Amino acid sequence: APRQVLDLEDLVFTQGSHFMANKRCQLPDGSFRRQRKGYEEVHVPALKPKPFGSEEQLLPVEKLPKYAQAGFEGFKTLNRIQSKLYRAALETDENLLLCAPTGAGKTNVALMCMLREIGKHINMDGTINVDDFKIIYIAPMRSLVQEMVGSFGKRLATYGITVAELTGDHQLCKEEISATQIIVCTPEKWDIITRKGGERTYTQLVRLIILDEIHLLHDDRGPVLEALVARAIRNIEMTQEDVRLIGLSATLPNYEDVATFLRVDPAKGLFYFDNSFRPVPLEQTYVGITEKKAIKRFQIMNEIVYEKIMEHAGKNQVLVFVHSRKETGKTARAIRDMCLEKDTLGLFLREGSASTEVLRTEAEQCKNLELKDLLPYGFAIHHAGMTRVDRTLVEDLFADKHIQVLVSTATLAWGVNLPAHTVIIKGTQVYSPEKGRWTELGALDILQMLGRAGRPQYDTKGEGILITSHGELQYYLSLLNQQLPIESQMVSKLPDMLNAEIVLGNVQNAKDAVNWLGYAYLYIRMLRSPTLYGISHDDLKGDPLLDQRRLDLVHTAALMLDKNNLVKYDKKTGNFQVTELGRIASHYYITNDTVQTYNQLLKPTLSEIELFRVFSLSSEFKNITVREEEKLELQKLLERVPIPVKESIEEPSAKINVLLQAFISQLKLEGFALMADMVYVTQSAGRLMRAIFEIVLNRGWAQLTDKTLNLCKMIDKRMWQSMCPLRQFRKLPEEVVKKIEKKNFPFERLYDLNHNEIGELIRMPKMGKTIHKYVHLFPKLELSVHLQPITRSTLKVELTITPDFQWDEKVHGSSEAFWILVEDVDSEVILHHEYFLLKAKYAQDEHLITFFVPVFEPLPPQYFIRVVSDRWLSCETQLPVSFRHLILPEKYPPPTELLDLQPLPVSALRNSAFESLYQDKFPFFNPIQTQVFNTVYNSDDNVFVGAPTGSGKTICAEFAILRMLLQSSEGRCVYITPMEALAEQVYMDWYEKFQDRLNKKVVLLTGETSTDLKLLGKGNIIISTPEKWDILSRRWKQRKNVQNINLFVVDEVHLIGGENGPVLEVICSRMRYISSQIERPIRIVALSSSLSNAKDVAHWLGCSATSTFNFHPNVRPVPLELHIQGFNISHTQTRLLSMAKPVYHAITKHSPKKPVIVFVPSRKQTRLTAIDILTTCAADIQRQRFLHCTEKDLIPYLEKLSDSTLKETLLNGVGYLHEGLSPMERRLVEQLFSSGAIQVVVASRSLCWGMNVAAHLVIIMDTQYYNGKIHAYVDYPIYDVLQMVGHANRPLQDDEGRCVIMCQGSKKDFFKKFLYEPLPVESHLDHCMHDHFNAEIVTKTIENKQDAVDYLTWTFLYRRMTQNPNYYNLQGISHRHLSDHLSELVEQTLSDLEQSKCISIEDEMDVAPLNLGMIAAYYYINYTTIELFSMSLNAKTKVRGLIEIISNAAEYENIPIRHHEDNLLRQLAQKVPHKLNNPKFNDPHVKTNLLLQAHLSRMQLSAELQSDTEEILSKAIRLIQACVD
Amino acid sequence: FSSKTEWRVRAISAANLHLRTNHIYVSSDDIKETGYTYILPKNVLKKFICISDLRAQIAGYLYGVSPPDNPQVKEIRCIVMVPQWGTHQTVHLPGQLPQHEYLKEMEPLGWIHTQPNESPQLSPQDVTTHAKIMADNPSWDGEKTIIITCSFTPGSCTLTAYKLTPSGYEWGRQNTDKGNNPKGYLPSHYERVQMLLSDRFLGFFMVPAQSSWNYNFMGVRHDPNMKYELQLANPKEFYHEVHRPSHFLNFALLQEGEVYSADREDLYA
Repeated sequence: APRQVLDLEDLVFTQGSHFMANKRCQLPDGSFRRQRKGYEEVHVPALKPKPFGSEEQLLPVEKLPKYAQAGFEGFKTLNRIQSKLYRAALETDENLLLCAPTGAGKTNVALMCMLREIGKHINMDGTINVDDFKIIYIAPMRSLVQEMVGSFGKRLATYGITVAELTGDHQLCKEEISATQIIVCTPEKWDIITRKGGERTYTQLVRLIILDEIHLLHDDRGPVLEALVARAIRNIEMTQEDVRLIGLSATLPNYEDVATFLRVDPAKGLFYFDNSFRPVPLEQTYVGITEKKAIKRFQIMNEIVYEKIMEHAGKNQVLVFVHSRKETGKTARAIRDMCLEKDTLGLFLREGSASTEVLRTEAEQCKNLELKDLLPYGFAIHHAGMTRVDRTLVEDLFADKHIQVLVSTATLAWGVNLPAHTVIIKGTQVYSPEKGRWTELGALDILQMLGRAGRPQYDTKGEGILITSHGELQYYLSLLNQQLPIESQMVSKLPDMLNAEIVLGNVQNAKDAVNWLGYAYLYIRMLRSPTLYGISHDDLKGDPLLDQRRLDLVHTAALMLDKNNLVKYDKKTGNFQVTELGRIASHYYITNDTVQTYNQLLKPTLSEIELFRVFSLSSEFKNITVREEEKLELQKLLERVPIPVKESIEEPSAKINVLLQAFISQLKLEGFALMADMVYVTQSAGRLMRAIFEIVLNRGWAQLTDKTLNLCKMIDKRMWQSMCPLRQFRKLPEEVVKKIEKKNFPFERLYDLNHNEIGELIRMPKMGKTIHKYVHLFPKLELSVHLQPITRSTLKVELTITPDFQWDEKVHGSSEAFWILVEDVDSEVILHHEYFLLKAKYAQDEHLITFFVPVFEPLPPQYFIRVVSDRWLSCETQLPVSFRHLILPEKYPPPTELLDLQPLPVSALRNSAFESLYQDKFPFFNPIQTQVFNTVYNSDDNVFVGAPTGSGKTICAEFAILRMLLQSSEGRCVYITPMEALAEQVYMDWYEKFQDRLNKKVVLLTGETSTDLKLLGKGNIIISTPEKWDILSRRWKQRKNVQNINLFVVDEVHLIGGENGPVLEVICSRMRYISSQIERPIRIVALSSSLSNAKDVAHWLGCSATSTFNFHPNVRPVPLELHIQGFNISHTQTRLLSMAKPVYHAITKHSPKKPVIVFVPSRKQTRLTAIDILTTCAADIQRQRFLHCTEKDLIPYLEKLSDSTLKETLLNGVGYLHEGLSPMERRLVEQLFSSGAIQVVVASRSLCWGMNVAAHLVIIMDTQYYNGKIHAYVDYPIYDVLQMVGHANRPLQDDEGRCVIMCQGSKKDFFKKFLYEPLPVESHLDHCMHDHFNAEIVTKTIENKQDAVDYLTWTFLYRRMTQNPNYYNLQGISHRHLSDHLSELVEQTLSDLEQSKCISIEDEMDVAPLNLGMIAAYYYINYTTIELFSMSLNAKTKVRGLIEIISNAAEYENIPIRHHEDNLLRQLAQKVPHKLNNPKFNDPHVKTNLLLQAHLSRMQLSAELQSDTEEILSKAIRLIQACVD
Repeated sequence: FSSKTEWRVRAISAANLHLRTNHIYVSSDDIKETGYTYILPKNVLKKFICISDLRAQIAGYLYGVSPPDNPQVKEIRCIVMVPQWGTHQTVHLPGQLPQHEYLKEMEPLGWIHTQPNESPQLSPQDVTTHAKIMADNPSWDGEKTIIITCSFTPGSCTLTAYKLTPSGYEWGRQNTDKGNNPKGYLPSHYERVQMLLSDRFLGFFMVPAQSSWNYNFMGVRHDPNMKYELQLANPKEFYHEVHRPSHFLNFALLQEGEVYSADREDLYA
């Protein structure tokens, strides 16, 4: 029902984890209250372990699992709780919730729960090896993270599985985090990594989520913990797959609430054990001070300290906890003043002088810090600050039984297990920079420092002193007991959590928002106690479901995210729309209030002073203020920076700016409040800068994003840009760097000297070579790039980024990251950016990125592309592009407008005897035929036709074919397409349309010489392909049966502008001159797509212009509903990870009840995509809606298969396609997708070409693909995109056809632009020359340079190179420039031909073919490959040379290499017949000789490689015969 | 220059330098119309205005050509900024010229700098600095090379343009006294050249390879003849961190300064 807005601020309980929602506490057994002078003490007796039950026996590490007995070095028998839990903890995936107090080793229970997953992955001669499973252990503290990292590394090394802290950058530590097994981290940290996308690969490889200190749900950051809990449970349920939750929580109530939250079985899965399981019986003096008086409180507390240390001054160890660093040693030496104003009475904690190691006490005297002044006496401290190994030597000193009294900080208690005979928390008051003011210290620290008052070994009956506030006193007793529920903190967090859930896709509608609440501990909390959670029993009983409370709460967060514009969520339906600002807030864990404020303030050219200003505008520290006393040094900080804070007055923002700039110049402060302030602002500066610059680069402010990136670099590397990047190599001397900068020896001219003249700069010649090491290790790159225009609005620019320095995995690591930016006239308008990374293997190696850059209607001088290291500051390199000599192409005039033609019926052609196969399919003609009939059928001249794929040029060329047949019975049409399987699609259609009806032989030739010689000229219609019609008819003059052909159809013509075009285009021009010779022209049917330069095709074909009817793709039989979906996730791993659910969304949104063609980038991956679609439409709980018919009638297609995935996928009606699948499988799959019982086909990238079965909505996913030559990905061709999209064709019934494509952020612009805009075709015969040159030279058509240039004079280059001079490499527009280019052309072609010694170049005039080129052209082989033959092969070789040479031809050099295929070929040639020397398995020739030998011995391989093998034999025999020749 | 507080009041003004650029007025006045007419792409004026400073004289060399079949228009498609140190009313640069790949097919059109303050005539320092650049480099021809001065007007950016006359070449070639009113300075040296804005084209900027353009912080790191390479990249803002080293490298802080306040929460990651 309609939503009602709320006020949710006061509905939080501030002071979380110190709230103590329980108002009354329960005393322990022997507890009482003692009254002193203004301060009270609670005397609390200690707890007793449970009474020993009969046959209740702990476990030894022997009578636990025999396998997991590894790593158990250092333990003899299992501790009571671990032995009470181990059986269930290991024997099944039953999830665990442990309830106990500190001192048991809950780490040891989680360790058994993890040995469960260990024993889940095993083998005999193979190990626990971590290529199977991953798990995660999460605790909220990074001190404990380092501790458990050191511990988990050593302990779980004995299984060989590496565990590490998940502390790396998302892309910097992803390759190395893929090699690691189960890891350790924090709740918020793991949440950040997953919401960023680092977990997108580790998920579904994850079995065990262990959570230590799980009671932290009551904490401040609890929203991350609980949101992640919800994520785990919901996605596990949404997938129907499980993940185990093994949590260990302090003894407290709400155990069953959290058990329903963890979905663990409290039946046999949970546990209960109160504080009596704590090792050392903890007797507690919880004494508070009740007065307000502050100057007197700073004495009264010291007095309680004095008396408590008088209590310990005997045989004991007193460990004091305080909330600062210098207090460790300031309360110390005050105990010195105490025992020394006691007149050395109460001092001398020993028996006497030489007693108690006074010799060691004096012998270890001089130390790092001011510890010495006390350490001569019996007082000491602890903290991380003093030195590096100082806290080590203090903790081990106390463990060596000599430190009777130590005072220290919360980190020293969080750290290593340094226990105490008695501990005392003093004051319990912390100054929170997160709260900006006084806060009762956290409860996890309470438990942590309270488990060190008394030890398992060193102390028996723990004495625990808490000197505190007599307000929070009773709460401190409820904390000494297990009285508190584990409350959730949702209310303050809600809006960012909900926005982020929608930003990743876990809430599509406010429906799914209520679904987010229905799985959270918050709604579960209120399901226990809405009376506690602000919803009365009256409303809660009138609305049981709490879906009312979910509608109230969730809707308010939605409205707030709307008000800040980080969401776009219409109130009507419940659904939402996300933005880049919201994405930055989610990805950096930022709030959308100050995020939207910054978005509103930051303008285009807002200065760097403005950037640090809107940074001080971070309302995460909205409680930042001015310190009254510290306002004196605040101005000092306002004086020492170059970029002044003067824009304001001494105030909160002034504090932000000045503290930040000081701590950025690495300033220290005397005041501790100010120190923590700077610390906090600079530590949140990470997220501030990251989100700011993220939205900036997503927007396109060029110099502004540069300035913000510089600010982020200064925040990251803790230093500014005018201070050398040299300070990023830390083993390097400050004085060295300073002398290099004194005389600024530029960062440019530093390798201009050698390590003699390098050290000549600052005259330090014992350090010059190390300096050069640092220089050459700082990643530094060069690059080269080529720009050639497509049209005045498009210029394609390919950049190879090379490194001019060397990398080391101790400096650059496993990867290098640097952003390159293509920018316009004033470095303010940003064209497009690429975030390029040098891999581990790819260091020093050229990386190629190409881009088509804008310049529509332009006469401007140039553009830039700056490539600067992301991580490294002041590390860059510029890529200019100057357009002095850049000229435009010719702009295309508008296309021939689609006239108004009344629909033509099949009664147009009066030959019903021919229309017999036409009247049956379609009643009416499409606009293309209705316009082009009067040019094609009732006309006999050549014709050029542009129309989009899916329009029907089939009937256009059929009109001409039937016309020529009616002219003469046997008169022949040579139809040729650029694709073999698509020409076979033409075969299987046209042969059945014509020969069974018209009796005329219609066939499709093949590569075989004699076969074609007998077949061709015998039939009426002959189907051919590019090489098919090149190799043959290269013998044209004596080729009689090709000479008597009536007409020629070039179908799919604009293929010329792509690869494998020059072959067909050469056939076109050659056959043209042949028709000129034949004295009877052969009508030329050019049938292709929407063409910009269709006029050039028309000129190359010689057809009339008032008959040449060219249309744009906008005139297509069915229009395209066009949708494009970007990707700002660079790595295809997380990209394809989150490409699944939005695919289903756009499917159901475009056309829910229609067929779906899911073009997937792999034959391997379409199963993955359709399966994930099934498991997510399982979330869309309506299963098998893509199945429209019954299970039992579909069975006879299931009885004829093997593959086990198709069973389920097609029984649910989605299904996928592949190459190795059965031929009858492909046929039956087309059958099911056509009949529409399985209204979906998930199809490989390679399948759309010869695909005659269309779909309803076409969606392309991952428009790139992976090739092993660059060992990387490359984007799809324009005709290929058009094909995979237009293979949605539904003209008979549907009113539209739909094309949606998910592309990368890089390719978004060119993809959107050239989807519907017109595509040209240009010259590549100038690129590939020697083929036709050698062949026609032997065939005696190319007999002189004059005839060569004459063939160049009827070519396609002749038009294209002059029409578009940027790609022609000639800057000239005239006939003299055409002369220079043509001279260069024939000269260099026959030049290389005579250079390889393949032909005869006589007197410098004549050109004739000799033996080498003769055999090459004959065998239809490469002239380069033939020179490789001639100059590798000799008389000495056996098949040992034959195999190497035969695979070393270019005839197979287009062959591919697949994902991690280099292990395959190497581990195959391991035992294959013939090996190689230092070979590559990324090598085409090594791979091809390997497959040749493999097949010659006939070993068992995969069909994926046997297809390659058969293809290799298809071009092997010809090469081998030419080799014998 | 105070370098400490006039430093930051000037920089916090320099924080706003991008509001300037979208308010322009041009010197509309008498044209002799047989001298060249210069084409300004608004982008380079965007960058010029933004990266400058509110006192320090900052300048650059112009690069561009004449179009085919109509020389009388000289379109400037390149603004180069050089190492330097400027005054508040005169900018001093190295003598030696920019030359580079994209610099091949263009000639130097002259040079363009900023001006805090206004007057409707050319500085004697302007005429003489250019006449002494032309005293050495005949690549600068008399009927080809200009000076454009960009006054920062209240709510506007104004750009006055001049070319030198041969008599101005004469007095500048002579000039020894560069004072604010040298003897023999008069109208008789300068002449205003035709300039206009045009939205048809985007050009590029230029910056030294081993430096940035702004040494105004480093008047000792500058020289009369000191040589330089070039590259294609953006100038850094006048008050950029990079040429702002000693204010940011003024570091006298110690390790023990963290030993206090030794509570070490991260609570995140």
